[PDB]
Amino acid sequence: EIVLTQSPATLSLSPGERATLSCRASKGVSTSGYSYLHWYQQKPGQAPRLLIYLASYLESGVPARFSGSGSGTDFTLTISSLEPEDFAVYYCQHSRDLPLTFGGGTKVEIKRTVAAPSVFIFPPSDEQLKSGTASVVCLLNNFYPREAKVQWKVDNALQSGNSQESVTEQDSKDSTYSLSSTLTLSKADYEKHKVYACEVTHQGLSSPVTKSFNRGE
Amino acid sequence: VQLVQSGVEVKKPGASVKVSCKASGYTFTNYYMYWVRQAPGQGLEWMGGINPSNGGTNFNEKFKNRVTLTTDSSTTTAYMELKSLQFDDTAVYYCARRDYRFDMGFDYWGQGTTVTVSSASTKGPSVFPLAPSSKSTSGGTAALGCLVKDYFPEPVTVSWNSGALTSGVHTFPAVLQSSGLYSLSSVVTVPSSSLGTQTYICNVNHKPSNTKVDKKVEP
Amino acid sequence: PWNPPTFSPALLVVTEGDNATFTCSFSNTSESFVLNWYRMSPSNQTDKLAAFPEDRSQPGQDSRFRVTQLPNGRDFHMSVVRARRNDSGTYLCGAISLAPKAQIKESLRAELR
Repeated sequence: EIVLTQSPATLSLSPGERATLSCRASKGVSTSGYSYLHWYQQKPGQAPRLLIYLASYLESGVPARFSGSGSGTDFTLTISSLEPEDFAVYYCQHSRDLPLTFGGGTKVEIKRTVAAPSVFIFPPSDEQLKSGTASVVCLLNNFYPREAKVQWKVDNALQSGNSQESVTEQDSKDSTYSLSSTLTLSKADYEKHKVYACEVTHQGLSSPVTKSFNRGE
Repeated sequence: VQLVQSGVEVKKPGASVKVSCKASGYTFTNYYMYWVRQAPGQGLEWMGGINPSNGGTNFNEKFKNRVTLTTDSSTTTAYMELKSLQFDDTAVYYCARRDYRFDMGFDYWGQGTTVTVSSASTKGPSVFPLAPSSKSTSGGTAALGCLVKDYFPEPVTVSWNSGALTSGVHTFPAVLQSSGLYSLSSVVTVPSSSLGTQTYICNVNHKPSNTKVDKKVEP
Repeated sequence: PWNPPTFSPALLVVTEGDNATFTCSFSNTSESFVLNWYRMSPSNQTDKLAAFPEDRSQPGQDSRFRVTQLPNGRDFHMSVVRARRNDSGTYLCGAISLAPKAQIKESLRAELR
C-alpha cells in the first residue's frame, strides 16, 4: 500500500493567518502529469467534505482561500487566510492504486496565550466505596496549550496502567482545554494506602502542582 | 443531492450488521459508491467500492473476507454488510460517491452510521458525586461534578440543574474501560462562597437503558 | 478550447477471439482532460469501460478493455481483447475537462459486430 504521512499533527494559528499543511506519500502518486491526491475537511460529529481534488483543483462551492499544490510524493494544502470556520481536521487521500488510503490527519487549532490549569482532586464517594471499587478523579481546568502531564502517586509510588484520561474540545469561548483523569482501584487496594496525589506538569506552571488528600480525611 | 444512511447499530461479536445508503437515480447512473470507516479517535480507512451499473466491486484486502457490497437499483440504495463482527469494528461507517468518469474525489458523503461491537450488554450508569471541598478549591473558585460510570452503549447526556446551569460546565468525552463499559465525568466550577447558598444537581439520561437519574452534589 | 474527440472506424467487424481496436483522436495539450471509452447500455446509458489515464479505482474493472496512447499523443487505441458475442453493440469515446469539472464532449457513435 501507499502510505500518506501528514505533518504537522497540529497547527496552532490565529484567524487571518496563513495555514500550510503537508502530505507526503511513501511512493509516487502521480502518472502522466496527473496526481491522484485529494484533500478533505472534517469537523467533530460531521462527515468529511471535499476541498481539493487531483492535487490542485478547487472543488466547486469551496472558498478561494483554499488551494492545493504538489506532485510525486510531496503535497501541500494552503489556506491563505484562516476564517473561524476553518479550524478543523484536514485529511489527504490517494487513489494512485489500491488500496485507497488516507493520511493520519492534521488538526488546525486556535492559538492563544499560555494558560495554566487550575487543578482539583476528588476522593471516591462513600456510595461508590460500598460497591467494592474506588475512583479518584483529577481535573485540570481551562488551560492552553493542550499538552499536559498527569501522574498518579499512591503513597509516593507512581501508578501505571490503572488510570484513563479524557480531554474536551477547544472551548468556543476562551480557546482553552480541560482534562479529566480517573484512577481506579478495588476498594481493598484503596484501603491499603493513605495518600493519593495527582501531580500536574504544564508549561504554564513554574513548577509541577501536586494535589493530594489523606484517605478518610 | 443526498446520501442518507441507516441509523445506529449495537452488536455482539460474531454477529452481522447491514448498513444502507440511499442515493438518487442520477448518483447511480453517474457515480461509483465507496465505503469508508472511522474508529473513535482515529482517522479514515477505506473498505471497498461498488459500480452500481454492473454490481462489480473492489476491496481493501483487509476487509474482503467479511464485507459484502450490494446495490438495489430499483430503490437506488447501496448496502454494506459486515459479518463476523469484532470489537475493533466499532466505528462510524460512511458511504461516499465518486464521479464514474474519473476520480475527482469523494464529493459527497452520507452522514455516517455508528456501529458499536461489544460482548457488553445494555447497562444503565451508576452516578457518583464529585464532591466539592478544600481540595477542589482554587482561589475563590470551587469545582464539583458527577461521575457517570459503567454504562453501555453510548451516549449518555448530562445536564445541570435541569439545563439552567450551562456556563462553567465541562462534560468530558467518555472512555472505554477495561471492563467494556463506558465512564464519563461532568464538572462545573462555581464561586466557592456559593457552596452554602446554591443547590447543584446533575441530570443524567441514558436512553438505551431507560435511565433518568438526578444527583444532588453536596460539599 | 475545445472540440469533441473523433472515433473510428464507424463500423468494426470481427468474430470471436479477435482483437477489436478503435481509435479515439483528441487534439490537445492537456490542459488536463481525461478520456473515457463507453459502450451503450441496454437502457441507453453510457457505460464506462476504461479511461486514459487508467482509472485504477474503478470497481468491477474488466481488463479485456484496454486504452493505449499512441506516440503522436493525439491518437488513442481503444481495444477489446478476445472480443465475444455479447460485445457487439454501440461504442464511443468522450473527452472530459477536469477544470470546469463537469465538462464532457462525446464523439459520434460507432458499431462493433
